[PDB]
Amino acid sequence: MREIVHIQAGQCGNQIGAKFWEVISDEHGIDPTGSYHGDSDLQLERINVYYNEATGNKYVPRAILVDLEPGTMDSVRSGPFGQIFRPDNFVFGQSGAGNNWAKGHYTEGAELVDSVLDVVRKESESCDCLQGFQLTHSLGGGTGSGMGTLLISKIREEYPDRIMNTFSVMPSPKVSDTVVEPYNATLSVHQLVENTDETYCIDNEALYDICFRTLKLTTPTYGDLNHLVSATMSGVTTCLRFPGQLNADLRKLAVNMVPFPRLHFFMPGFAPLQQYRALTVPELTQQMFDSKNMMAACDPRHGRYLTVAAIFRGRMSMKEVDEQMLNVQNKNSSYFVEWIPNNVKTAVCDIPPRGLKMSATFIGNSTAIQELFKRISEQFTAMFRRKAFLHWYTGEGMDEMEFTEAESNMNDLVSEYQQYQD
Amino acid sequence: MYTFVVRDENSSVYAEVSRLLLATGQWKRLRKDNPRFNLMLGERNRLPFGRLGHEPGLVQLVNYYRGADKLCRKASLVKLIKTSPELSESCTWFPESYVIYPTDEREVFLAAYNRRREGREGNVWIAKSSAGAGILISSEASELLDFIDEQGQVHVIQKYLEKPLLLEPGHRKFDIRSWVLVDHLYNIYLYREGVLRTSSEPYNSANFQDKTCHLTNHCIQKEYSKNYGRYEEGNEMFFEEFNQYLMDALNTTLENSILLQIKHIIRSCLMCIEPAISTKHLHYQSFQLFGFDFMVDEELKVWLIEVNGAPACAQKLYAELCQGIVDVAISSVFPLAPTSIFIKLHHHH
Amino acid sequence: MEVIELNKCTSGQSFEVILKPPSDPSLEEIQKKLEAAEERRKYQEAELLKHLAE
Amino acid sequence: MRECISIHVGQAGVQIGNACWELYCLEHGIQPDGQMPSDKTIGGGDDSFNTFFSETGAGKHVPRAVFVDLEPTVIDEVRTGTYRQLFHPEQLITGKEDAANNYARGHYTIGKEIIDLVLDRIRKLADQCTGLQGFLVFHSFGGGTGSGFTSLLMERLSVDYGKKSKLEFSIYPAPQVSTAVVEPYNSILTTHTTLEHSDCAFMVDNEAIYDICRRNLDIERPTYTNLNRLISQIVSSITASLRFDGALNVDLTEFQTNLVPYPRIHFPLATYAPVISAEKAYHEQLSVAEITNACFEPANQMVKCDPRHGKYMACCLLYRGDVVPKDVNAAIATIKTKRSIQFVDWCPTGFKVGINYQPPTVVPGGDLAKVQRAVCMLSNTTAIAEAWARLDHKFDLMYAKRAFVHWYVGEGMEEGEFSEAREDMAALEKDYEEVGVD
Ligand SMILES: Nc1nc2c(ncn2[C@@H]2O[C@H](COP(=O)(O)OP(=O)(O)OP(=O)(O)O)[C@@H](O)[C@H]2O)c(=O)[nH]1
Ligand SMILES: Nc1ncnc2c1ncn2[C@@H]1O[C@H](COP(=O)(O)OP(=O)(O)CP(=O)(O)O)[C@@H](O)[C@H]1O
Ligand SMILES: Nc1nc2c(ncn2[C@@H]2O[C@H](COP(=O)(O)OP(=O)(O)O)[C@@H](O)[C@H]2O)c(=O)[nH]1
Ligand SMILES: CC(=O)N1CCN(c2ccc(Cl)cc2)CC1
Ligand SMILES: CC(=O)N1CCN(c2ccc(Cl)cc2)CC1
Ligand SMILES: [Ca+2]
Ligand SMILES: [Ca+2]
Ligand SMILES: [Ca+2]
Ligand SMILES: [Mg+2]
Ligand SMILES: [Mg+2]
Ligand SMILES: [Mg+2]
Repeated sequence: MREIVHIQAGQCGNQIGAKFWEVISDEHGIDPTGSYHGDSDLQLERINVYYNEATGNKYVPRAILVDLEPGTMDSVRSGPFGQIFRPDNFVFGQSGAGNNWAKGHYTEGAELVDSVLDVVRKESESCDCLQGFQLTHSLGGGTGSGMGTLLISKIREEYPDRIMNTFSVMPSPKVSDTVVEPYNATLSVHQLVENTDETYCIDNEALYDICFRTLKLTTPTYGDLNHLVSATMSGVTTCLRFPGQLNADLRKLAVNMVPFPRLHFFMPGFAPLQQYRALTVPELTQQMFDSKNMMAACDPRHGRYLTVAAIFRGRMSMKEVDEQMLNVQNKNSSYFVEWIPNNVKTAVCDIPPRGLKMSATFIGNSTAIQELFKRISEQFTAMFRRKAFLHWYTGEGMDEMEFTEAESNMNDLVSEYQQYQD
Repeated sequence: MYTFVVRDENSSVYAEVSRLLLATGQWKRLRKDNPRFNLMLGERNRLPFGRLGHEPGLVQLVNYYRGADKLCRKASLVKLIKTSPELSESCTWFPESYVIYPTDEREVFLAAYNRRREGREGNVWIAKSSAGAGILISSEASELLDFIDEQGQVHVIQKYLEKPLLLEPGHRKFDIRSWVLVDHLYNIYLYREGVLRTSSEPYNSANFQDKTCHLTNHCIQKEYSKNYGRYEEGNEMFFEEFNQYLMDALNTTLENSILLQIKHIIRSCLMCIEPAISTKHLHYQSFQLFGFDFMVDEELKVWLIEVNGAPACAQKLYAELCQGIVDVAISSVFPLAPTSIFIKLHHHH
Repeated sequence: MEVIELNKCTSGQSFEVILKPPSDPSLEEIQKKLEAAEERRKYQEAELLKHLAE
Repeated sequence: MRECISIHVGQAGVQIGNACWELYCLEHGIQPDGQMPSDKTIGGGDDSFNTFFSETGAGKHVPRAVFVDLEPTVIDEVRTGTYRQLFHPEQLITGKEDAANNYARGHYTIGKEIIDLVLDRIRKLADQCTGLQGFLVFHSFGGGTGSGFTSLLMERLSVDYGKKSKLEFSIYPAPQVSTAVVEPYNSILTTHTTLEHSDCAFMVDNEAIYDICRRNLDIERPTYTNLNRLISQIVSSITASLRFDGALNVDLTEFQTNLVPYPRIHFPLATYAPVISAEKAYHEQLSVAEITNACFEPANQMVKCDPRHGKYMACCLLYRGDVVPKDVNAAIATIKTKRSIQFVDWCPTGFKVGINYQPPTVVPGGDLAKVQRAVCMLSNTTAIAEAWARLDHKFDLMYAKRAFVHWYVGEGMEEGEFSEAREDMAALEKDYEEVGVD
């Protein structure tokens, strides 16, 4: 009974979080009212990982919805699976965070964080053996970024020896809401370097290009981008939610994915992305490793993989899977570090996602992720050198010194990635 | 797309093999430490065979047979010929030899030595070791043993061929180099092209002090000999010319008079150690190129001198021989997307 | 080629063939190790809590 | 009669233990409910099989075994499995979260808090033994529990049972059936601290078992069940002498005497034959000479390596089935004239042979065919040092960059224990070379 406590904060965090629970609820046979109606016992074997069991055979997600404004969470409660969430697990304010990291982290968020922890404490206390936490949020806004990282810090203070994972949406000028996003993202990245064990980096630019170029969506919407995020989040958690020869909790997974404590930022991928055609194993493996299928907006051919994990879902030839995986590495070994033996691992799951005969999810710890932090650091410095828009932050009590430190911290992170790429 | 690594930057042979593999556009070279490889061009010494054949899904091949040193070490070869039932009894093609440390065959050597001295027979021996460029030819036993104690490594004393076949004109010694390729299936391929490394000095059996006319090494002839390149370019005569010579001088052919014995000697040595080095049922595959060095006496009898495990090739033959390596040794295991240059010495496995 | 010490019973037999003749830390010390590692875990955690307190 | 207590640590040890005790029951005619019709002494006796089974007054034959795992999912397969009725609940010990493939976590963090409980349960089994021989300890090298907790247990067993032999069955890490990258660390850490505490250890390389299952059993992608059923046959062959009437390897002390001249070099190479697929139409029953010759083929070894380039220090032939001494010697002489068998000059060039007439037993509906005769060779070769070299090299690759080291330090382990354990493995590699190479 290795329970996980899920937290979703801010607009982005709650919209992606909502689609995630919608997706896996479907996979586990849970209807919008919380009643099970599947046809396989595999759907319930690990159901307690993400769902609490209530009276009358009800399954209630172990999820906490956090936001500094009511808007988005009112949408969740009225959405498809809105009724499935625990009424007491909606924790929200009225002021909002104004896309301001300082407001979410120091002023508005600080006033709300204690009641969020009360709910976290409540969920953890009813866990047979808490596996860890997962947070969905963006880094470019105010609540998910500033208050989200504050939450992580206070969770780590109270649960120092539990795994803390995040699905973190990285900003991009292409799909930008405000010009202060580089400020908010840089301030958050430093928090994550210290206080998360694994962070799946989701780049809205990569999601956009996949919708425009690969998926052929003329005008992508946040809904479209979130469909890819939901699908990815379901893939990475497949080994946690269904039985298989994997059998590994968050800590065991983190141990084999993270060789150095600060380099724990993953590039996820999914495949597939003329829609009823059967996709062969070669097509899954080639696409999954293709850059046009990854959501980090980074070219893996610019860095090297420290560790790579792949989850294949569906009834397929596991012999043919190994043949294709062992073909991609042995045909591109120049992009894998040679000093971590056997750093490419594969796992199969028989239950395919909804409406797909088979799929593959990709999780890469690549040094190419430094390009994502370089882009952010460049946008940050361009503004910070002129102190542009800083008054929104110094008006909340922050000093310029804290920005200088965050700038240095992320530049160190880039330097740390660069030395392992050589 | 096949991958290979290079771990001996001093191999002239596999420098060209590596140059040819890259030319096919279907072979990719990796850093020498990358374990994910199909073919290893390994180092001459301490090659880590124990780490081969453990990468999932990778068919791994190496250019050395683990255990072939038994054949390519002076003292090891002598011991193999004497302790192998396939050889010792009828090994009429290896000069009488004895392992001598500075177990040890000191007393046994002297017994055969006193026999020759007492029987008026030619009692000239040559002492040598694997640590040589350090050779000594002498007819007195005292000098041969005192020369080994001054050193500090194992030496072998074998009978010096006092009646070598001398080419004319010139009245000069020589030796024959034969290149043999053994693939993963243990087929024994003899390169159709050999080389005679000739001495440009007239053979003088009354002065074993000046070793220029006795040692036919390409380096000694190009260094201490004053007639280097007079008769043949680089003191190297190839089979076409040598065969024609045997027809004009002795009314015989290179095939009948010599090559039959060479083929028999190559098969005897390689078949003998096959059970101990074969990779047929192993988790990795081996092949290797060998340099067999022969002497020919005035009776047209062939003598095995030594076997080189890391041989070089004749400048004129690098192109053809190296292509043959890739053809039968590498591409046979890793195919790409004639009239073979080799001679298959068939045998029972 | 000699067989020696042939032992026979209803469930089997055994023997020996010769082809050729020839030619701790105490309980206390284990406690110290375990508690030393525990102490280093306590110290590292105290440094984290100190960091979070700052 | 002298009792043997089996200890199964971690997932690999537990599941292999599960497969062995299933096989033992089928070999001794013990039903899943614990009853044994052929046992005429009810609730008592000092028969050979009583070395591994005790008996209740109600006629139940209870394995002298303890199962230990830091997380319960694997042992619950035993609590509810076919043979759930064989074990008392106290024999199955499970924590709530595992060592996360972290030796430091299994040895220090979690081991410290569960060791005394495990000793207490083991003590309760020892108190039923009138003459305890020692322990058989099953575990993996790569697991955080199998590596970390085992080495702690071995240290404490040397304290509490100084005069008792300890034998290991260790699962050597293979990438083809593993999703972990830190197993080289755990392997070297556990071998270092366990070395002076284990009298004899049989390493099984998953790479070898995997290939034997693909090659001989035509299993495209073997599972752990396929691997464990095969491994249990070899284990059964090794422990048969302790459970059946006989004169060879009748107590654990005899394993060291016949297989380990030098204490640190206590890792015999195991070879088994034949492994025949059950789905086969009908195989030709192999002869004594043939299955004996198979013992010198690298493809039938539990650890892939080339014994032709090592030296033998000892050699045991264990036959089960229709085998008579006449056929064994005939096959032996034939093999000495064809194979490369170099013994160390300070050890007789001989073979201790044991024959058990009962042919190999196979789990009904399993992958292994019923054969009329099988053999397991236990030979102490320097060739097995290849496995240490391979594993030590992988350790070096990662340790040069300190990759993953922080996970061990975070659990209270000092970085110095890495290099201390590595230098011990370097000395172990040197020992093999001083015995093997000239
Ligand atoms: N042959 C065999 N190997 C196994 C089996 N189970 C696990 N392994 C191997 O053991 C290694 C993993 O260690 P585990 O035994 O699973 O881990 P553990 O001992 O339970 O320790 P934890 O980290 O706490 O889970 C890998 O190399 C697996 O291939 C098994 O049933 N049979
Ligand atoms: N018993 C013998 N009788 C006659 N000549 C001999 C001999 N032993 C060695 N030689 C001479 O020595 C030369 C080869 O020496 P040897 O091969 O033993 O040293 P080496 O191994 O350093 C040279 P390489 O390995 O390149 O052939 C031959 O040209 C031959 O003339
Ligand atoms: N992929 C995705 N990105 C979003 C979504 N909503 C907002 N974002 C991104 O998140 C950032 C805005 O942060 P937001 O979550 O709205 O701020 P918050 O409510 O204060 O936490 C911008 O970079 C947006 O591009 C969403 O639903 N999906
Ligand atoms: C939750 C988490 O940490 N992860 C990353 C590692 N994962 C993984 C998948 C397949 C294999 Cl073979 C190994 C590891 C699953 C998801
Ligand atoms: C009264 C009763 O039920 N019993 C039988 C089982 N017991 C037991 C304890 C520890 C171990 Cl390791 C094995 C068995 C305790 C006594
Ligand atoms: Ca307020
Ligand atoms: Ca009884
Ligand atoms: Ca001891
Ligand atoms: Mg917003
Ligand atoms: Mg030489
Ligand atoms: Mg486990």
